[PDB]
Amino acid sequence: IGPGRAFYT
Amino acid sequence: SHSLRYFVTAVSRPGFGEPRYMEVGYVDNTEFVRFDSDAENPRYEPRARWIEQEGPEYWERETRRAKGNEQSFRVDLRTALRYYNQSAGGSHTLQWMAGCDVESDGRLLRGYWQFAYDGCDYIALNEDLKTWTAADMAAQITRRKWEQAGAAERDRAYLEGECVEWLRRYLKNGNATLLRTDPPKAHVTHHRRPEGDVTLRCWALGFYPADITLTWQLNGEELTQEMELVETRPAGDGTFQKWASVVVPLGKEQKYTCHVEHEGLPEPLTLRW
Amino acid sequence: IQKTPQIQVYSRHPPENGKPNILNCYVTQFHPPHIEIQMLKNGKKIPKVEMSDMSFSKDWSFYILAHTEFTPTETDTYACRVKHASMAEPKTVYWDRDM
Repeated sequence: IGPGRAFYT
Repeated sequence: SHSLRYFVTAVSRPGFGEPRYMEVGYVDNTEFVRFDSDAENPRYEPRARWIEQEGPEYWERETRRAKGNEQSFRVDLRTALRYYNQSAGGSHTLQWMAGCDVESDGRLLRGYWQFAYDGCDYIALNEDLKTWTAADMAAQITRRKWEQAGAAERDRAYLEGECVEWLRRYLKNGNATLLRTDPPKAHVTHHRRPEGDVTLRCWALGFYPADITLTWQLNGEELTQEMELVETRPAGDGTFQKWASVVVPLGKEQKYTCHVEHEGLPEPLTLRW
Repeated sequence: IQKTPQIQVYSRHPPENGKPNILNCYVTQFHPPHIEIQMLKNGKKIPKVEMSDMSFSKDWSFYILAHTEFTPTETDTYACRVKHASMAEPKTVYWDRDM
């Protein structure tokens, strides 16, 4: 399963 | 060892709407899933036959997570324009690679979680899975925000947890193709050149996985500076090709040996024309 | 940073004339991802060409594979032409059956 982004750059 | 990796790209196109967002997933050297925002009814999709066994929840859930990721990258692209004081008129590319390398006892060996902006390293999670390396000024802003937010701990949970468990499970369910080995079929071709000498080209064809070592020797000494090689290339049917060549004097071809090492060979091959 | 594509043009099986085969045009090492790839037979565009999904490498450069069915002959010439913002001209690479 793939990764999820939780924080913005 | 085996790996599960996701390759993510967002490219802005001012004047032609929202940026293009793409994800591609791989197990070792095999692509098995993809998402493309430009497609119609954009959906996480099978690109290997062993993955199409998963029920609609797998696809629903991965389409949700891709679409959420897409929104994050839209915001990240405009944040980059403020960090670097760039006009909103130009196109820019943000890339992300995350995944895990696992030994074959189910034990993690390295996690990856790294980004690049317009083709250069931006920030990467270090191999302790706890600290970041920031390429420049702007990335150091991101570093300090991610340090305060505890980002590494959450991203490390994915690499240590579901990336290892889902890899292990993809390997079982796609065993027939993923844990196959195809040895190279190798041979040497001989070509006369217009100024008197000879090209010998050592071919390795139809092999899997992609890693391979191809070298030429003259009387037992390796020709490390003289060899020409091509980048390993897909045949398009799941296997790969590579060749290595040397230029040798006419009448001395039988003094040269090509050596092939590959996971599919019990012993390296030595070939001679 | 911008990098110009590298191109390999090659058959999927050992070429023999009169026998059906697959011709590949493998384009690597380019950045940004915007690219146009055409495969040509005697200077004319081949209509059905299949494109893989594009991905990228360890160094972040992109790569993609285009391919089409073909039956090589003694007289037809094949090439792949690539247009990328890193070059002023499109780059054409002709198929050499020994490469």
